[PDB]
This record gives sequence, structure tokens and C-alpha cells, in this order.
Amino acid sequence: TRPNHTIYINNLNEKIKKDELKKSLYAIFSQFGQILDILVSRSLKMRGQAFVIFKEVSSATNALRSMQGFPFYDKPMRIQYAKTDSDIIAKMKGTFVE
RNA sequence: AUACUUACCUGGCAGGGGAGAUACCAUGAUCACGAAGGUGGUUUUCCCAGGGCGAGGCUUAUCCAUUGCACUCCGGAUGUGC
Repeated sequence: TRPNHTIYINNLNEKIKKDELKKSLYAIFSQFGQILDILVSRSLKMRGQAFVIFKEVSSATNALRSMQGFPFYDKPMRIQYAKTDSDIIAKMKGTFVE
């Protein structure tokens, strides 16, 4: 609930393949700022979710405000901040610990 | 029903993966101990020559469950072609 470099998105349509989903998320989510990476998995735990890593928390915060509920494959998007910094975020800060 | 002699009617010969290495078996080699080799085995590397085991892996739908906070690929089963 506390702002983060990374936003967490869930309630995504599970039929879309990883490369398809990464592509359209980059397209959809680039409108708000420079994106370093979009990580998707289709595993049981990780299917239906994506992490968009922004350079600035403010793009993440603004992205959260705008896309909350956004229609995506017949489903409103749910967005949160990542609970923890992403390794590429944490190494840039030098906060990273295994 | 069996064997013997004759006439008539039918019909193509050689064979059983192949090339190397075998110290060991067989051939118990016709000259005062002996062969080599070869032939027929057993052992041993390959052009893989066809098969049997389908573990593992690749492509895509059906069914079931998941609202999941990851950054070392990977939820379970059936079907199509490898």
C-alpha cells in the first residue's frame, strides 16, 4: 500500500501467452513513463499477474491511479505496489540482500 | 502298404549383417619343444544394417484449480504429429 518503484497487477486474463502479455502491457503501460522490464509467469502461483518496474515511484503512483479497473480482455485490472523492491530496483539502490 | 526295372508328367545355381583388433578355445599341424597363417568359435571397436524398451524432451486444444508478490526454467491428466 506504500508507494514503490514497482507496481503489481493481478486479475489478468490467464489465456494470454507470456510474450503476448508482456508486449501489450509494455504498449499499454509505457504511456506513463520509462519502463525497465515487465515480468510475467504463467505458473499456478504466478499466472494472472505482472510486475512493471518503473524508474520513478511517481510514474508507478500515477499509473496506479489511472489504470485501476482498466478493461483488459473483458476484465477490470487490479493494481497494487509490490510489497518489496525488485532485485533490479534493489541493486540500483544497493539494498539487495539474498 | 513296402522295395525293385521301364515309360509319361512337373523344376534356375551360391549363400545367411560387413569391415578392423582377438593375449584366450578348437583344428589336440607328419619328424626328437613349437609354426605363422587359415578355417570354425569366444573376446573387442565401428559404417550403424534393421528392429524391441520409450525414460527424457518439442507443437497445440479439452478438462480441473488458482486473485496468486516474483525476479535459478517447471500446476495435474487425455488427445494430434515428432
